[PDB]
Amino acid sequence: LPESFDAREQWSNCPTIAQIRDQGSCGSCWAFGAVEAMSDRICIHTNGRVNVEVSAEDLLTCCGIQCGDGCNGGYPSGAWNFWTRKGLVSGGVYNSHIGCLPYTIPPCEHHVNGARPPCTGEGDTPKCNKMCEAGYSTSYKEDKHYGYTSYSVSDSEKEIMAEIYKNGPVEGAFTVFSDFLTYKSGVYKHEAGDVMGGHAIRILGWGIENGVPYWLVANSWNADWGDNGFFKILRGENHCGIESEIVAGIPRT
Amino acid sequence: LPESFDAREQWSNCPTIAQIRDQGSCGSCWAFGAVEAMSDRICIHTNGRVNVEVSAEDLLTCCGIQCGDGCNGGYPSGAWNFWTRKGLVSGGVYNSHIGCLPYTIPPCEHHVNGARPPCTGEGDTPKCNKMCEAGYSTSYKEDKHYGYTSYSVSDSEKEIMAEIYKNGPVEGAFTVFSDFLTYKSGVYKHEAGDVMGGHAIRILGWGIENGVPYWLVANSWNADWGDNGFFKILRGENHCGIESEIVAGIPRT
Ligand SMILES: *CC(=O)[C@H](COCc1ccccc1)NC(=O)[C@H](CCCNC(N)=[NH2+])NC(=O)OCc1ccccc1
Ligand SMILES: *CC(=O)[C@H](COCc1ccccc1)NC(=O)[C@H](CCCNC(N)=[NH2+])NC(=O)OCc1ccccc1
Repeated sequence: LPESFDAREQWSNCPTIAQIRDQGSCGSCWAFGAVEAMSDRICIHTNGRVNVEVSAEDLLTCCGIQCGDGCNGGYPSGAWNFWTRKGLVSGGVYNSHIGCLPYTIPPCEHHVNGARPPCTGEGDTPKCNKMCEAGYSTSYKEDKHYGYTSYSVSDSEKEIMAEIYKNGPVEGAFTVFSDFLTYKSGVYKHEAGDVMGGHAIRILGWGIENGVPYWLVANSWNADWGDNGFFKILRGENHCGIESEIVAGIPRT
Repeated sequence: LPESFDAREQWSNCPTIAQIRDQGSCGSCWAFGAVEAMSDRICIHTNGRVNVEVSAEDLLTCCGIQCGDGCNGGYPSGAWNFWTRKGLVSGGVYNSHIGCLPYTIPPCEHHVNGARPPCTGEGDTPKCNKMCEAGYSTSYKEDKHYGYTSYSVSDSEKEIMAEIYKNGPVEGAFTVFSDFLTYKSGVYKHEAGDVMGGHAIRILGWGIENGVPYWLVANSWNADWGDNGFFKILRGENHCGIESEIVAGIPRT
């Protein structure tokens, strides 16, 4: 395996891999890490022939109990199951008017200062509409993209690397301590601070920095948080659980 | 030639065809009608394989003199000319963080009573930065998408219909009178009001409603104007000059 890897270089033709989204004032990080990785993998496994932003809105609103409780929290693995069973329609970002069900919860400032309003708690989850937005080419059912398999990847650093290498970005989850909230650059190594919660994300490569091994990770807190929306976190040590809850899945293409 | 046609239904796999953008408080309508139609055509010409949002940002800031004066107004055929000579990078809607160069001018209310700020028009043109956004997969030069030809289409209803039918949506322009500002639905036919100015739009279809033949047009004034951002305008009589300034082009393989 390569000593360094970045899915963005590897499948440069696949623009979703480089995209950072914004979950907004809703606790749907479990949904974002999934549809972000599903988008990447649909493109990767069709060698580029299909490039669709899979809709965070559909997953968040229509998954229901197997996924958790919407904007209050949820379970990554229930998202990948849902996709293999009931699939997910396309959907761009907020006010993009791209695809069937663009996300409806507006961008906000995550533990930073900027132009947009500060994020607040967790707005009620939107209702499941099985209807695409006015304008859109095809019907909601027609627009569904399905998965063929979903699986958990075991806590093995080599297996997770191989899985990213072969098949594209994965979803993961780790424990957030307060000192993460103000990450700017470098390799994050928890030192101080209280427990905040569990946070699901997209892992899209690895590397070394000044001899510290890390995972390259896309957060769902917009591009002005962290290092342009991305962060680096110690790899090889089950640091904050980052190697404990990996899940992925292969598209039906 | 059928008695109706919607590029949205013919090329259901090209989601840009159904997408409404917002030009914001910038007179860049000349650029929007262009890059919307070029995005469409890249998808139609590749059969779905290349599915990018062409940047209104790259065209607006970088074209320079032959397009006109950026946010002050411009010339559609210059746009299509610059596309074939220099090409144009990908670039999503505001805050979409998708593609090389997303749009940097925020959305606003175009003569409607909604929640976003009113457009104050004005707009100073941004500078041309030969550089993608931080996070993007490829370089600015490497991201360029090139036109093979650009051409005008003559004032002939049938030719214009045949051009849309074969090759996809086109850019047009027409004289805007103040009674257009409050269109909601049905086929537009000017009746009263003063002249406001020239307006460049994307034409993507045609049909007949209640005996009246129309063009189906995408405006760049967001989805809350008109009929979900679209509008129909009397066809077959050069109405408001709608059949006089049709410009299009073919993308390079
Ligand atoms: C990440 C996200 O949006 C929500 C809430 O975020 C809390 C938070 C996270 C980071 C920093 C500050 C605050 N979190 C969840 O959806 C988590 C993600 C996955 C956690 N992993 C496991 N194994 N549960 N899921 C979660 O909290 O499930 C519990 C729950 C479900 C339903 C309702 C309440 C709680
Ligand atoms: C449409 C666009 O945003 C601007 C401003 O339009 C003003 C307006 C339109 C409708 C309703 C209210 C206000 N217009 C243009 O960019 C036009 C489009 C081209 C159509 N006709 C032309 N003339 N061939 N271009 C334009 O106005 O060129 C003139 C100009 C160029 C440079 C500087 C000033 C004016």
